[PDB]
Amino acid sequence: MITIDGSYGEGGGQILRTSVALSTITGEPVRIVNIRANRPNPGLRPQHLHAILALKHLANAEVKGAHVGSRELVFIPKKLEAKEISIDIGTAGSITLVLQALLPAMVFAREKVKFRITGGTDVSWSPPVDYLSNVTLFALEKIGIHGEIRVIRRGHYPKGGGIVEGYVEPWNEKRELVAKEYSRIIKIEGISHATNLPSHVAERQARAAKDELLQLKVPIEIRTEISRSIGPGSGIVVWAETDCLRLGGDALGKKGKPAEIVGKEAAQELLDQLKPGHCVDKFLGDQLIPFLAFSGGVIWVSEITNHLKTNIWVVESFLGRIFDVDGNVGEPGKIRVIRRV
Repeated sequence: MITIDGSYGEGGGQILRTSVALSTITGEPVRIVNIRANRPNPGLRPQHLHAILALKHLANAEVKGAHVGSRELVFIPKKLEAKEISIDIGTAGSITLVLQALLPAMVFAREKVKFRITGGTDVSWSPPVDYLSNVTLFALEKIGIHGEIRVIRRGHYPKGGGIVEGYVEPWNEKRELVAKEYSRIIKIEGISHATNLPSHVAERQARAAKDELLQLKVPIEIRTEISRSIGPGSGIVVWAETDCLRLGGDALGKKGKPAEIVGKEAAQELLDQLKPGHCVDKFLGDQLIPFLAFSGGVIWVSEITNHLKTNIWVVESFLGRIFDVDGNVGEPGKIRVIRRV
């Protein structure tokens, strides 16, 4: 069967998540070894098990080695069938990382797939959920995918308490994405949230981000959201709407980090993403990879990330050579789908 080396490259959870997703899509069983080698705490942790179990449910799969601390996993899918998914990730485990994996699988079911996921909506080392709703879905629509991703309640580190609900439709009509350079920025929009914290936190984040983006000379509208959950947290995402795709930048609130810095950092990230003039930002760059194998097309990315390289590695391990890549990790890049499947 297809065997994936979990120590390849960046060697973390990404290779694990994408591999099971591809197994689920292709129907080909997969063995993953050396799980999370490049980490202080190697092996399967509870967060990874929730993702694995969700996909197992979707694919009626047999699974072996799916235990906390395990370094090796075998996943044998059966037919993919639209089921209602409920996932309670522990504490502030990232909803968006689970969702990034689930999305490409779910759109290959024959009927609408609804989901509810609890955990962290806005945690470090992953995209904020508002990025998925407003940037990722916007891009997926271009290739024929339709869905919703809604924040019912925010969850931050460490307490969690987040609730996300949504659905995707079956990907029946696939079309290619051709997204090289953008021509112009049309407008900036964003969402600045504060949870169990004073409303001035959301305001000051939004104001600082806006100030930092005035230089682009386009309208800027950053909505504020003040909400309730089981712990304090804040964050902001801003996105540039271009003639092609949206590019995004984000930052998370942190105890002892003033709200102005958080807002400025999100703006600076967006500015960094926009700099090369390429259509696809660094986050969307990895997220698109599993879909592009099936839609076809070409994307130019502001920055090639390890996750993008990891995703290509996995998809090609399942499907043969698919992608031509021009550029090194950390540089702007060009990704062409040579052969659509």
